[PDB]
Amino acid sequence: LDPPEAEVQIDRLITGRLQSLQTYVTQQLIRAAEIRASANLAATKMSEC
Amino acid sequence: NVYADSFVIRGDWVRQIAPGQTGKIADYNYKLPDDFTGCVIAWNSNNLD
Amino acid sequence: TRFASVYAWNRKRISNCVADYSVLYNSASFSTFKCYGVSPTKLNDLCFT
Repeated sequence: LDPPEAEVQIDRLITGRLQSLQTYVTQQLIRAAEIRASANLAATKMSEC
Repeated sequence: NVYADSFVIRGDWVRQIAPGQTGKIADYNYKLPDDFTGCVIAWNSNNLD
Repeated sequence: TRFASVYAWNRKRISNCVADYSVLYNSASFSTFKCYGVSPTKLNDLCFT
């Protein structure tokens, strides 16, 4: 395709790929919070046990 | 600025004076960009020439 | 010499060959040359089944 048509098809891929990446990052932030809580508990046990 | 471009065409090329077009006029004689801002005004002048 | 009626259109299979489409595109004879999914000036860079 030439630019006036190619850009339309590309726009759809950008929207989909950007949404997929945003979903991934959001999930990693939530999962990271769970790991942080576990690490904090592990650190507490190291000090107290 | 305002620019007024002017030329003579045959009735069957009228459709080519537009952005996003291809053809003998759109590609070799008079081309408008896809990001075109302006107005295309045309009339039948067979009662003059 | 003869084209078929629209109710009984003919089909020619093109295979085992080199397809140069610039001869038709630049050929000045047509009223319509409209491509869908492909660009009329990029056809020579394509391969087909």
